[PDB]
Amino acid sequence: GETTDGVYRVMTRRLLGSTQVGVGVMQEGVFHTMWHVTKGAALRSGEGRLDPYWGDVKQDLVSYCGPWKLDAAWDGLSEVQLLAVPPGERAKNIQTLPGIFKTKDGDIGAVALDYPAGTSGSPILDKCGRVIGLYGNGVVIKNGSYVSAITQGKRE
Amino acid sequence: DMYIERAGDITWEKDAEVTGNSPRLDVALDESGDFSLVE
Ligand SMILES: CCOC(=O)c1ncoc1CNC(=O)[C@H](Nc1ccc2c(c1)CNC2)c1cc(Cl)cc(C2CC2)c1
Repeated sequence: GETTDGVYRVMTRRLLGSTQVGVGVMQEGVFHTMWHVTKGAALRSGEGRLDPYWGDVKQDLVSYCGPWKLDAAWDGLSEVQLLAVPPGERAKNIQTLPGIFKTKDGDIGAVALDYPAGTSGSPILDKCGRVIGLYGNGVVIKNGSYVSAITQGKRE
Repeated sequence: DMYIERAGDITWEKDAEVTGNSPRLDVALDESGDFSLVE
């Protein structure tokens, strides 16, 4: 199937009509998305099949066709862009200054932008266009709004 | 059954709409990969 680098919608025809369950990144022949989007199931790309290669429920990440390739990190200072790919809507870049998720195991960037659940897996970019993480796993704060972690894998 | 559809190139857009705040939150991450607020 199509292996061109880019952002892709993750769709299903099991429910009513065609439904977008999430988004992902094709880079260096590997498809990267969040574990909760596919639950590790195989994907179809045209007539081709993409088999899972690596996954982890705690990181909430999964790669297909090869090992995780995305290794860019947020610098802790600069604004970033969410390349939001919402269901039924065109890809749209939204620029923001990330906040921080402080944990017992270290700090990670966080983006305070609200999108439908089917947007999970949309990439977060630095000024060079490099993918510093995926948007789509986070928390609901006091007022009811959504704050996502900047989830990044490890390049072995 | 799941399938993928291309949606675009991965590029930074000069003059994109700037929005969202930068909250600093104490959070916990459990074995099921679920985040929670620490208070
Ligand atoms: C489910 C009860 O409510 C919450 O806990 C909750 N509500 C809002 O955010 C959450 C936390 N979860 C997520 O970030 C969520 N995806 C998710 C689903 C399953 C797993 C994981 C992540 C990681 N482990 C397995 C999500 C993402 C986006 Cl863009 C939009 C949404 C709206 C539909 C609420 C949800």
